[PDB]
Amino acid sequence: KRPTVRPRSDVTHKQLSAFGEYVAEILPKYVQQVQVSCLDELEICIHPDGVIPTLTFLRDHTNAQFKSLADLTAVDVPTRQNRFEIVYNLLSLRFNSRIRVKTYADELTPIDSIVSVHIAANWYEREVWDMFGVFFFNHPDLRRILTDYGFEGHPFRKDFPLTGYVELRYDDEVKRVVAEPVELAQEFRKFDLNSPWEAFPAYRQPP
Amino acid sequence: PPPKLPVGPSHKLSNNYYCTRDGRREVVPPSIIMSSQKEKKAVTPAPPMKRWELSKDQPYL
Amino acid sequence: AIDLIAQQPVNEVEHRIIACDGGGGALGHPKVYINLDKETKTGTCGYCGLQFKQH
Amino acid sequence: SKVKQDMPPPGGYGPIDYKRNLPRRGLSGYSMFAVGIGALIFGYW
Amino acid sequence: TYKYVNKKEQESEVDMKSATDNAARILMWTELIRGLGMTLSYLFREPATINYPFEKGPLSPRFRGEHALRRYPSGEERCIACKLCEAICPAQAITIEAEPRADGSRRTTRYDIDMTKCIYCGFCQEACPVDAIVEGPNFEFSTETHEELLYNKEKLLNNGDKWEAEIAANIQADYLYR
Amino acid sequence: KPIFSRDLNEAKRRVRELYRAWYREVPNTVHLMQLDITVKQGRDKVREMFMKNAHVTDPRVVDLLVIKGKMELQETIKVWKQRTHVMRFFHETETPRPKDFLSKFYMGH
Amino acid sequence: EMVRKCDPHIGLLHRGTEKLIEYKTYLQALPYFDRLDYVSMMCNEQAYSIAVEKLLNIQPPPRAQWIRVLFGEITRILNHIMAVTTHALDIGAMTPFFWMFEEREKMFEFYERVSGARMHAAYIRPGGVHQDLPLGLLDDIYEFSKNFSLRIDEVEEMLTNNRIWRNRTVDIGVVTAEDALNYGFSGVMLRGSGIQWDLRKTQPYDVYDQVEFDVPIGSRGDCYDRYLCRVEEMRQSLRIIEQCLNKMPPGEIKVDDAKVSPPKRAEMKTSMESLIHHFKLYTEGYQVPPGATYTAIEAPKGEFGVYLVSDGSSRPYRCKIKAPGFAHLAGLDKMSKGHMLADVVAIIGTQDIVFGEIDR
Amino acid sequence: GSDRSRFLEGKRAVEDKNIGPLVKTIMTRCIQCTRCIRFASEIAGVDDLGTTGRGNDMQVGTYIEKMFMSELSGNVIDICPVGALTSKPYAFTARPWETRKTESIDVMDAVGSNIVVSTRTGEVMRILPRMHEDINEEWISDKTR
Amino acid sequence: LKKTTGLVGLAVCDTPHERLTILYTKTLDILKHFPKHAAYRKYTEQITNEKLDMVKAEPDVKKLEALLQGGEVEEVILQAEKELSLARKMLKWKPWEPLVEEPPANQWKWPI
Ligand SMILES: CCCCCCCCCCCCCCCCCC(=O)OC[C@H](COP(=O)(O)OCCN)OC(=O)CCCCCCCCCCCCCCCCC
Ligand code: SF4
Ligand code: SF4
Ligand code: SF4
Ligand code: SF4
Ligand SMILES: [Zn+2]
Repeated sequence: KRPTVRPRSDVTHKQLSAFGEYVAEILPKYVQQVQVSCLDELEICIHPDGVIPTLTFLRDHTNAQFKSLADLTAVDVPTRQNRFEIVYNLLSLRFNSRIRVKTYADELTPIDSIVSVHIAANWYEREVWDMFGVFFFNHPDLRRILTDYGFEGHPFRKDFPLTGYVELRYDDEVKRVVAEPVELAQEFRKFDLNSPWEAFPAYRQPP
Repeated sequence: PPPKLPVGPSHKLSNNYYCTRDGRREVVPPSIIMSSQKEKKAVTPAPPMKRWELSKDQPYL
Repeated sequence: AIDLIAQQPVNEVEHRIIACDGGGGALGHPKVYINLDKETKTGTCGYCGLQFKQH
Repeated sequence: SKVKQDMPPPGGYGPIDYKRNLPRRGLSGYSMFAVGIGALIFGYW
Repeated sequence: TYKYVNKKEQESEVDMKSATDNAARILMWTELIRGLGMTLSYLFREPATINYPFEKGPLSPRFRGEHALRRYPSGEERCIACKLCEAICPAQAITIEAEPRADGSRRTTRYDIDMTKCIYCGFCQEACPVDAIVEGPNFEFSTETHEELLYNKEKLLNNGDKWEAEIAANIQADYLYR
Repeated sequence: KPIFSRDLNEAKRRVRELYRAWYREVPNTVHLMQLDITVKQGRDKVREMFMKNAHVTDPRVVDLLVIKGKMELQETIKVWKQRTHVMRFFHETETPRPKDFLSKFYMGH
Repeated sequence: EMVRKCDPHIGLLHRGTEKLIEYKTYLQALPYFDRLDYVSMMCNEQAYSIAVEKLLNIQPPPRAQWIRVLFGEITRILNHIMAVTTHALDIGAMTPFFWMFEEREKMFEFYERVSGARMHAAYIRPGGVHQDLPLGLLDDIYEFSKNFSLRIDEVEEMLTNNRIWRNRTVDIGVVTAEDALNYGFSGVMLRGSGIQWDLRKTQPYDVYDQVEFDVPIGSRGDCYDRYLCRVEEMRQSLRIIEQCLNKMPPGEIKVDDAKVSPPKRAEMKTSMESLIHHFKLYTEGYQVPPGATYTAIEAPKGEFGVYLVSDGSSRPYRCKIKAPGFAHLAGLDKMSKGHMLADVVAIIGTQDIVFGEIDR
Repeated sequence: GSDRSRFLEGKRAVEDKNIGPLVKTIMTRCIQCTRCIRFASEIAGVDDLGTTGRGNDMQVGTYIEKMFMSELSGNVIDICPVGALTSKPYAFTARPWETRKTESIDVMDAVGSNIVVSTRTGEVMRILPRMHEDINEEWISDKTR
Repeated sequence: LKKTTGLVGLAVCDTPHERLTILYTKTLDILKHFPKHAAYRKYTEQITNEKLDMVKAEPDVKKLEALLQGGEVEEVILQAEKELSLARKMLKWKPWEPLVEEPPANQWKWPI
């Protein structure tokens, strides 16, 4: 057809939409939204209270045996009222398909811990707490996992500066690796490379 | 030896308008199905995966 | 640099406009055409600085 | 000037051996023990 | 398509010959002897090492190494302050400060590459529209002092002068692919 | 929609428990880490760190602070954090930068 | 000397790649991916390329697809050599490491000949590949492949049936199938214990759906089974390389959309529009349409994935990297229950963990 | 725009007139849009610039050798879309991605003209109009710029 | 009788038909206590009745597995147990209720 345009299929789109209605009506209490992307990836957005019910159902229900958790990502959009967006990616081997379950959280609004459901989350949620700062209830052992032992901050927050508030060096006076306020040599050079023109007119929001 | 490399499909002087092959501009927004803003049969995410067929090249190693 | 672009010839081209590459062909600089209608000076190629005259 | 680009040879490359070739050695067993027993008896005597 | 890698199949086959073979295997250390034989076989094979200082290994024309700034045959720095090299360098190692010349020409007055920040990626040499910045064949430029790894326009141009021949050859032999 | 403690009155109990724990731990740290500080210095620094967050009034933020402090105490009990990290609280290499305008006008801005 | 608890402390090699990427265009972020799993480079950058192509709604050209699969198999061989040989070196056996690193060096020579770098090539780029294979590289790959089988067979004659190796691995790190799935394992951490899963088969990408290759599966679920699985995977990689070499097609190597991939230098030097495209691509970069995706590949270790969120700018909005080994090193404790320090040292190897990817 | 070039001929070339110390005139890279002429005739009322000839060889410039100086002369650089008219001082002293862009006010003129004073790592590189409808209205003085 | 199941830790079941009938009947019993309108009740009853009918229909274990579409009959049994437990939990989670609280203004909006 077209050499430089990805091949387009509709069977998977249809099956994923049908399963979207499936889940949407099997869990009315929690599901707030459902969508299927042009990439054909099912995306169910649910109330945070419903993470445990939704994922337990998605793991156990015979028609949906989502027995693997690919990842527990978090995104940070600072304008919306709840900055943090938790994204549980799921895999089902029996039906050879993936799903995405999303919810929202704030600096002071924990999300239940799915460690009971998938033990694979034990470290993913620790990472989310370490970086974005979303607290998780009933996590068996919640700690920092990727940051410094005495670290103060939440690096993946958008507002957090890239280079942090502290740098380390060896001070031959005290004979220790001390911590000092950061002082770069050539500060990070941002670039203004956003063109004045709008590229993709499907997303032009009207007033 | 000095190579001479082939050209791509869109090395055409006619019928080569970019609007007829712009893959980027075909990305529509996601298709909502159920939204708070706005007897049936059981359905699976997709047809169940068949069973893998044991190979014949060297069946048992 | 300056002395080495100072020490060279001023090339002749019989046409009104002359194309410039770096001189390597496809190993030089993007082709640019310099117009040699001014007669009080010589056309200087922006990329490589070579100078052209009309005769 | 035709195109001269990296290509497999006409007719394709030769077949490749990509499978285990660990052989099975011929050594018996009764022989293995008989050699030892013969040596032991000789040394004993 | 799957193949079992270690599934035990038929078990009832017990024989006197099989049993004496198994006992010989256990007692005589047959498989261990076989491994020892393999090691000896290697002992009697030509070594794969190379006397490095007087015998450097092969490198292709695409090899990315110490940077250099090229010149035109007339002797002029190709650097026209594109600035694309600085814009594309993922690690932000290039620093350019350019000013108009006394000849009404565009040139660079501060061209610095921090070779302790460069990732040797080739994005500069491929985003240079006049083939000024290149990554020459050299791969031995270790220095004792850090400050000697912060390069400048001069050091780059002297590297270009030194390696112009090999840079020229590699570009000549590769430009068709690029 | 409280984190753990419903009210500030409930939260201060947890805060005081955390302080009890840190006070009881300081001797053990100073001894088993071979820090060159007096146990009094350690306890005073614990007090100072607690006081640094005294202004907070929101029950949920008090709870979050308690959680972070309890994690830090765990990190020190388990001796995961080393001396190089524990001493970082003391700011022993810092030279207090002046505060009055007459002098800051003189060092930069 | 019995291990009663394992508490893997990581983060000692975390350098905030996920946040750094958010500040760099889509082309300027590719080199990071070559460093996330420094053992298997081209597979990581293949994951990135497939994700960005998915968002761009463009398709790589056929020759680029075949080249990417070929070099992905070479990278899989590199990863399996590293895993097996370092595992053996830590367990005790040392000669196979030296034996096989010569072939690793030869594969590095191929890497360099094609990309100009012995690792961290950055060869695979969203759109296809940076440059076409230099003439003769297929011939050299054939010469290497036709012989690699004998070298792997020598390593096997060393390790496969040795009683010491069998005693040192067998019935160690035994993980049940359900427990593995729940723990989130992937790749051989799954196929070793009988689970019939392999993304290259189940959800093909590139041209993995045109080459026949078997997927080894283990029955016991222990270290010895997984070592056998890795060796068989190397053999199947040789199979796939043979097929790719025989079916390498002619044509372009990068998507012929000059608004995504750079135009050829001659075109840049003699075309106005091509020069504009070069300028903007290497300054601003492409503008990826808004969206989100989670691309997954069967990286030589497991299931390397990228969750990429784009807001229509030329820089990604969020790039979570799902590293295969994260869940594995999480499940270390479960695997190590009731084992000695030596058994644990063995167990860590089977995971085949690179902390570049673990830390991201 | 398209992705490729089907133009397989040579390109037009033009002479670079002298217009003064302020506005360098690399005229070959002119799209001949007459924004410069319209500004000269309307905003500044100087009536210097104009279009000569007909067809491709049409040239936008003073067909004598006048120097188009005005209190508003410098704005031609801003209005011209493609880099035909450029600033003699700011030649090749920076690139738009590099530079920082901070808004301020002009004090050189008593008018009150608003300004953007773009700087690139400690050095102010250029001064450019900042649109204020009432005061400036996208135009500043040559002195200020 | 199957000597082994490929999966590690999942052991062979001697009485697969009996175990399956038992589990499916238990699921169908626990479902009765859901509200008759529950989408979960409707769908799970359809599913369970289908599989129960297949088990009753086919004696041979190989053909039963092929009909069921679940790899090993032991895996299918395990899944039946999981479904039963899921029903037990659903009875208390009452997912059939209306939405708990609608999302904020543009919580699920993108690109922002
Ligand atoms: C006539 C009337 C009287 C007749 C009398 C007849 C007597 C017959 C006696 C035959 C027995 C010979 C003695 C053999 C001793 C070996 C003991 C043995 O059976 O092997 C044990 C062990 C194998 O391991 P494993 O599989 O665990 O065995 C137990 C299985 N449940 O084996 C091992 O320990 C191997 C692990 C250690 C490997 C060490 C590396 C050695 C490398 C090879 C050395 C070869 C040269 C040795 C000779 C040196 C001479 C100076
Ligand atoms: S290195 Fe190349 S692109 Fe960069 S300023 Fe010099 S000539 Fe221009
Ligand atoms: S090779 Fe890459 S990192 Fe190094 S200077 Fe060039 S663009 Fe920058
Ligand atoms: S404004 Fe610029 S592009 Fe337009 S006609 Fe004048 S010089 Fe040419
Ligand atoms: S940047 Fe614009 S005005 Fe300048 S040469 Fe390119 S196309 Fe012409
Ligand atoms: Zn020139």
